[PDB]
Amino acid sequence: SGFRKMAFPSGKVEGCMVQVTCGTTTLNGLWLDDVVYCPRHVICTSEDMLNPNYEDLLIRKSNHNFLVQAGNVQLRVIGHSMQNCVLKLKVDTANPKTPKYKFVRIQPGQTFSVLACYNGSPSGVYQCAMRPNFTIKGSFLNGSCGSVGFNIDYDCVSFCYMHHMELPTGVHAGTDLEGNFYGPFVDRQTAQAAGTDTTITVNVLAWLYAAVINGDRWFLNRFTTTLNDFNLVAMKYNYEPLTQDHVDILGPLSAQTGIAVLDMCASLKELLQNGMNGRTILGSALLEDEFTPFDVVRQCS
Amino acid sequence: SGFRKMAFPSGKVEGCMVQVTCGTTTLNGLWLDDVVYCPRHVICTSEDMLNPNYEDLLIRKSNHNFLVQAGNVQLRVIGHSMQNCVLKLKVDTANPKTPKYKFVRIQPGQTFSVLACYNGSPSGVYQCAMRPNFTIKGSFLNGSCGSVGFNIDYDCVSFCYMHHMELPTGVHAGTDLEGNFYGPFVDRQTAQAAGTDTTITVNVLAWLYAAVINGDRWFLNRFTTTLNDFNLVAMKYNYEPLTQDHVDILGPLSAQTGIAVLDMCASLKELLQNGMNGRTILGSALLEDEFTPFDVVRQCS
Ligand SMILES: *[C@](O)(C(N)=O)[C@H](CC1CCC1)NC(=O)[C@@H]1[C@@H]2[C@H](CN1C(=O)[C@@H](NC(=O)NC(C)(C)C)C(C)(C)C)C2(C)C
Ligand SMILES: *[C@](O)(C(N)=O)[C@H](CC1CCC1)NC(=O)[C@@H]1[C@@H]2[C@H](CN1C(=O)[C@@H](NC(=O)NC(C)(C)C)C(C)(C)C)C2(C)C
Repeated sequence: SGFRKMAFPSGKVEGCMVQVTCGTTTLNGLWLDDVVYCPRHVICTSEDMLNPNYEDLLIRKSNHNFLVQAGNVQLRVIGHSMQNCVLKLKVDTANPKTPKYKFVRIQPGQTFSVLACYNGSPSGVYQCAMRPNFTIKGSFLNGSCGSVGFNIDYDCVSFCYMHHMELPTGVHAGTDLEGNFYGPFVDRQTAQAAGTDTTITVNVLAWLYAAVINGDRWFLNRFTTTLNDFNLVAMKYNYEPLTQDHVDILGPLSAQTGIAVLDMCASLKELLQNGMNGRTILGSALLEDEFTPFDVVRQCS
Repeated sequence: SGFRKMAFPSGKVEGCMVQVTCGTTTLNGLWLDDVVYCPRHVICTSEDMLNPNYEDLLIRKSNHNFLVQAGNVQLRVIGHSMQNCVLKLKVDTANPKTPKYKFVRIQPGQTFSVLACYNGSPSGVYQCAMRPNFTIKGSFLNGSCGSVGFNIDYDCVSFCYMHHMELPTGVHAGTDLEGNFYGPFVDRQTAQAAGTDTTITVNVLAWLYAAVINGDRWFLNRFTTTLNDFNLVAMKYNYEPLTQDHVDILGPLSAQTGIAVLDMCASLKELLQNGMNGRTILGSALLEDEFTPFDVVRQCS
């Protein structure tokens, strides 16, 4: 009992973090078997990032221009190539701590754990959710680019995020492990806008179910709603519309509590129209939308 | 930029978690060099925990009654002993993954990372703060007893907490690694009350400094207060009194922002009296007190 924002154990990912230096900039790289993945703007100077031609900039670089360090251990670069926005450096040594892994591109509304690193050294771990506008609310200082996001499936690290850039108001953007940015962003230091963000409705409901499981039930009412009636309220407050697929995903939570999903949507309907009146739910005075239904069942197991 | 509740990398601790079963009860153990530390109530039946005589119960127990599993390999218990509330099972094998470690007893208001484990397998990691009433607000299901809290100062791991029991409203209690309970709690299934909790004032101020560093500064006013005058408002709102030691601790944050500590106390004095007017600070509608000044400097370095 008790509900906390909880990240996956970072052990398997810690052994894959290395330090990549090219000229001025030092950042983090991901060392899978004999390839080191890192953001491609490691080759840029501060002037380059205003309007970089990564093709011509990378041609200026050769293998010996890339300094790769796993702790105090120098890796020798025997090849370099660019995949979208990620630099792939071939090294002479296969990473012996390489876990079973996949490269996944997560969907908006899903969560993952971030291993924040600096100069190739892991610093901390925390949970983040891919916002509907394809940004994340993380914690990244100068030197944390190349830090990765991941999920764990019984021994299989599903890498899904690599950090590249910072947006106003603690907003962060990055790519998958194939170099494709999440959202409309480009790795260039020029004016870019993130889309209008929306609240992940199915995540709020799962978080409301987590509160009921932990004995926090003051928000439950006697009313009920339909899917069209609730979605009418939902888009008024910039919530994502709820689908029957979302209702099926909340099945295990609805079954454990005995509360129908349409019943819970009626309580969320009142919470949006009347506010929380200074009350708290699971220790929060706001409606939380960064817990997936899977995140709830994993803690309420 | 950005501020998140961030736990330490759990890799060094993951290699120390084993499974300890004694008949009906299964929980987690901490495998340091050739000793497995775990809560002593593992030897108890459900009837035993109502009023256990741990000296008599441990005498009735043999080595072969302790099932210790590290992954799929079972460890040979070659001895047992009781230190306060922790059972120390000496094993055949020295843990080859033993990191450099200390046993520390933390002070109230300090934070640590919890590696939540189940059946000896790490499940998640999150941050917790030792409340002034010597409890923590974690996430522990049945089978998570023996999960440990820790801090990383170096290559060195500072173990500080081991989970034992659950209190109402998601409240948890445990011991240090020497078996001494934090607070007035005993490992017996009988009526026990936690003390009235207070808000960690120095932690709230550090969190307000983190908001200013991240550009969230609406709560700042031009007023100021005395350390004596501020503690009279803090006493009304169940806040811990602020000392000159706390003011000196907040030095680095005060210097980075250019805001004197007593100027920040004036802003907090008004937030307590006037409320927060339905606005957020670092994405929170409540005042957060689970970030130490060290936690803030670590993320705002
Ligand atoms: C990483 O590469 C690193 N060294 O850790 C770095 C992290 C930031 C956080 C301070 C430096 N990422 C970048 O520097 C990234 C490289 C240049 C521009 N970057 C930015 O983060 C800029 N943000 C930005 O331009 N935002 C928009 C596009 C205007 C909305 C900063 C102004 C924060 C430096 C590029 C190619 C994106
Ligand atoms: C761990 O041992 C475990 N198996 O993971 C277990 C965790 C709890 C959470 C459900 C099982 N800890 C205990 O069972 C602990 C052993 C008996 C009593 N315990 C409790 O946690 C009880 N709490 C409690 O009695 N609280 C007071 C004292 C009434 C305020 C439960 C009622 C939660 C089982 C003991 C020795 C404390």
